[PDB]
Amino acid sequence: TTQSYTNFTRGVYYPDKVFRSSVLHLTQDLFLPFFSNVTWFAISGTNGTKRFDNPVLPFNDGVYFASTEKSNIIRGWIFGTTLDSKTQSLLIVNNATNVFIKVCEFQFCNDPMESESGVYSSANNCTFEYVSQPFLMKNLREFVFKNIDGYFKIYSKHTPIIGRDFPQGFSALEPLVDLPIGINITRFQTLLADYYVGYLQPRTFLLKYNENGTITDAVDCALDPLSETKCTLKSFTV
Amino acid sequence: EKGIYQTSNFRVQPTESIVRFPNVTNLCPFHEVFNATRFASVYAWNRTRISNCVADYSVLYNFAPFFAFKCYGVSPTKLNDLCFTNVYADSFVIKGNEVSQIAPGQTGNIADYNYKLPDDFTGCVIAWNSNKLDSKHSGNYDYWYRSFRKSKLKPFERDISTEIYQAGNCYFPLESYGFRPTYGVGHQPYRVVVLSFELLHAPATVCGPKKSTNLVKNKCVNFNFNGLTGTGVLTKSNKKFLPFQQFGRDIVDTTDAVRDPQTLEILDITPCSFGGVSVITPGTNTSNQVA
Amino acid sequence: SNCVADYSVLYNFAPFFAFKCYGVSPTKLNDLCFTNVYADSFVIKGNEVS
Amino acid sequence: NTLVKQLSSKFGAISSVLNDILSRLDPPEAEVQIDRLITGRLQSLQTYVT
Amino acid sequence: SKPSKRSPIEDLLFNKVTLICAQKFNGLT
Ligand SMILES: *[C@@H]1O[C@H](CO)[C@@H](O[C@@H]2O[C@H](CO)[C@@H](O)[C@H](O)[C@H]2NC(C)=O)[C@H](O)[C@H]1NC(C)=O
Ligand SMILES: *[C@@H]1O[C@H](CO)[C@@H](O)[C@H](O)[C@H]1NC(C)=O
Ligand SMILES: *[C@@H]1O[C@H](CO)[C@@H](O)[C@H](O)[C@H]1NC(C)=O
Ligand SMILES: *[C@@H]1O[C@H](CO)[C@@H](O)[C@H](O)[C@H]1NC(C)=O
Ligand SMILES: *[C@@H]1O[C@H](CO)[C@@H](O)[C@H](O)[C@H]1NC(C)=O
Repeated sequence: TTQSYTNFTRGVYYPDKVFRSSVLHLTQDLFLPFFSNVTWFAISGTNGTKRFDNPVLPFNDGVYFASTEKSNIIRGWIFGTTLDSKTQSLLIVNNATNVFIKVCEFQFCNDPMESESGVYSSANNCTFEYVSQPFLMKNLREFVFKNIDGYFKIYSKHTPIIGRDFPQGFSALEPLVDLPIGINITRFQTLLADYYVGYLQPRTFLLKYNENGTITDAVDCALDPLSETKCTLKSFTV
Repeated sequence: EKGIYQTSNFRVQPTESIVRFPNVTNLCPFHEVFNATRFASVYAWNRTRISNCVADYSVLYNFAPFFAFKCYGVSPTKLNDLCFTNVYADSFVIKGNEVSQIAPGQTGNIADYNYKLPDDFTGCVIAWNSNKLDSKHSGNYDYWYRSFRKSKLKPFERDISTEIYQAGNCYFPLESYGFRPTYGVGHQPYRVVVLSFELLHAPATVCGPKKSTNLVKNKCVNFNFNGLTGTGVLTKSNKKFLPFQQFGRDIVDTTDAVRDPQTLEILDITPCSFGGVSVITPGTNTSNQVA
Repeated sequence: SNCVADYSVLYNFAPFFAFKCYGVSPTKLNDLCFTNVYADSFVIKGNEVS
Repeated sequence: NTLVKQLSSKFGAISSVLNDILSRLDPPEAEVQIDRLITGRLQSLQTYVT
Repeated sequence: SKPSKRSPIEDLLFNKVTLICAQKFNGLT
């Protein structure tokens, strides 16, 4: 269940569609702060996988996710305001052939040994449906879920590792999809049948671009006087 | 006098204009949004999204004359030459006397309790008298007002739930009503559509109607790539863009590359040649020859 | 003068044809203190309110 | 680098690019936004030369 | 023996300190 909090250096995503090469770009956006308190959930968090009780964690203006697993038990996500049919909730389910996303005014229906069942028994006052290639297809399968100006921006990064839960090196998440849901998304919960949740904050970062259109490093300008100096000078060397 | 003077600058002018717009031929359903026999209530306005279509705005002039047709961040006449990132149509019916309240910077009970516009607003406010549709001798049901609100709304927020406000007396949550054909024009309903246009330097498919032309490389040309307008020389790029990125910029955030909307190739933009012009003069009292 | 300038009563009194302030925002009127406040009362036609 | 970077500033304008201002707005509004940009760019050149 | 006909010291001085204005080509020459 809940465990160690203050140690993540990862969660940087491409803030926009503009291509940059061999430049250090200083930008302000919502990012997971470095060494922020990221909660580690210890399969299924509170409940054992058999047991029902799940976290129902809040959504504090954007959430960073990770799931270093082979079983893909946590393929789905539920986002919403009340999660009780009084308001619309966004349901994202990966069925291992595609990802199916729909948003509707659906109540919690006690959705999920080693026995699968169906979910989402009613579709009331739905707004739209979307289908695309699987979000999740060992593999870190890290995600960033941001909600701003109507759009629900989903970013992801895939990479295998065996000897560690996380690679020690730097990675950057690319946008996967940007959907115009238009709902508050005050909180969220996950669907089950290694789980990490962090939260984004407004921050300024100095991002290092490669010769190609990729980010290889970053400095969190508010973490340390050295990082602040690096951001002031627009350099990774002081 | 004898010497060298810099007198003017030179430029190489473009010879043709290049229009490269998306392949989409689907027409945006602006007619269906404006042309209807049933409209959403004011407290529960209808936000319908327009995407993946051609934003032809001439149909609005064929549809009707208008009470008001005013855009704040764009000129109406030129709407057919822009591409928009996010276009939303917010449809509701309000009284003529409060049409002026649906604008950035306004204060009033309808602007504050139901439909608040942002102050940094780009978009269009469209109003057209609906008396011939809504007038009834027995009285309509089109007016739905939230007279009292516990806390004022922020831009584009909506609050469906109804509660009775207590002074400590009872203020009922909904004032709903109709009107007759004999009411004055200032009291007649007007259908109002707010077109919210988010424009972020040509990032998206929805564009007004344009006749696309061929892509010409290695010449000084004018170009318009999904609304991104400029002058320069287009060349084939060797930059490795991800499928994600559409544009490139240099060390000083000046655009230097684009993705072609139809071929998805990466093109570099080199500015057209320019520079100073200096005149070498031997001196008027010696010779009128110059270099 | 010599009183508490509570402006919420004006919204309880009536809806208005126009309620526009030039040097202050109406919403925040309850947070200011004034040196000299005068009320000039008269009745005019709607066509000349502007 | 500073003089070039100043071209990207808005100085209160809706956009830092003159072509976009002329593309969307009618002459009057374009002239207002352009005067804001002219003032900012002219101040940048005067500072550079000084 | 070398192009530019500079002394060894001048070459060192030129190598230590670091035509077409490809950069900043926005009316600035
Ligand atoms: C940028 O991407 C390219 C393509 O994947 C990487 O590959 C090398 O690119 C250089 C470009 O001059 C070639 O000379 C090499 O032969 C390529 N090697 C390969 C494909 O194995 C390149 O390494 C990337 N940039 C960096 C800094 O790693
Ligand atoms: C944070 O660092 C410690 C070593 O100092 C490491 O054991 C731990 O795994 C790191 N945090 C996480 C969430 O892995
Ligand atoms: C638009 O309204 C007119 C009546 O004013 C009607 O004849 C026409 O069929 C309507 N069109 C659509 C698409 O509803
Ligand atoms: C509201 O917008 C939706 C968009 O799909 C449309 O189907 C519906 O008919 C609209 N209703 C009204 C009353 O405009
Ligand atoms: C646009 O249509 C042409 C039709 O020949 C096609 O070849 C091209 O690939 C299309 N481009 C896109 C981006 O769909």
